[PDB]
Amino acid sequence: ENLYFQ
Amino acid sequence: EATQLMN
Amino acid sequence: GHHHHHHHGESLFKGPRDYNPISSTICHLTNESDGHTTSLYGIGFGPFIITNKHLFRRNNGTLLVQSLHGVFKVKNTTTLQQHLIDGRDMIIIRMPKDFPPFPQKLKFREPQREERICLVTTNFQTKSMSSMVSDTSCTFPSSDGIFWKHWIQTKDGQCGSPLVSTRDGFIVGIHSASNFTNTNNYFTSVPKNFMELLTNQEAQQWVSGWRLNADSVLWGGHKVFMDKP
Repeated sequence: ENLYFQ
Repeated sequence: EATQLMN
Repeated sequence: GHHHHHHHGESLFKGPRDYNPISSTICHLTNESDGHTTSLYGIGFGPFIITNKHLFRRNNGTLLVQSLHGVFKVKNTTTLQQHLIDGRDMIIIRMPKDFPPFPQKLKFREPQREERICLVTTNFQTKSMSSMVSDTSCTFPSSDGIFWKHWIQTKDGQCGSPLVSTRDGFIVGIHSASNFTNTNNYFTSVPKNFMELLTNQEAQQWVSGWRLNADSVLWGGHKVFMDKP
C-alpha cells in the first residue's frame, strides 16, 4: 500500500 | 543555545 | 490476553533490559532549508549519525542536532559527508570533528521474522533527556524485506527511532512510515552486514550535497510520499 513518511 | 560547528 | 500453562521457566517473557545505552545515543535532527523544516531522529555511533534518507528531501540549509552532549548546528548541510544505503530509507551522516563522537558499543542486525521488538526513544523536552520504551510488537517483512511491519503506536516526528529486539537488545531498524490511516506502521530494516559498514572504512562511500528530487519515492515495493494528504 501507499505509505507516507511520518 | 546551539553550538555553531565550524562547517 | 494469554494466561501461560504447561511451561518451562525459560518460556517466560524477558526480564528488565537497560535501554539507556541506546537512548543515550539518540539525537533529534532538524533540517531547515528553503522555507521548510523537517525534524526526526538519528542514532549516534562513533562519528556517525544513522538516520532516515528522507531527512535529505532537501539539502540547502542548516542541520540542528540535539544530543546528550547538547545542541550543535551545522551551518551548511551541503558540507556534510553522507553514505547512502541503496534502496532503503536509511543514510549515514559523518559529523565533523568538532562534534563530540558517540561510543561504538551498539549492535545492529537484520530483523528476524516474527520476533518481538519495541520502539526506543529519548525525551529532549525534559531538562535532562530521558529514555522511553514502548510496548512490544511482533514484526514481519513487507515484500523484499526493505520495509518491515510493526504495530507500535508512533506519533508524527518519530521517524529514525530504533526498533530494538527484546530478545538480544540489538537494533534491527528505524521507524520510517505509516499507511494513510495510521493503522499499519513500517520501519526500514538494518541491511545485511551493517556492522561491517560502520566499522570498515573501505566499505563506506562518502558523498556530500546529496538530496532527493521528488515528493514520493518507490522503495521496497511501496510508493512512499513525503507528506500525507
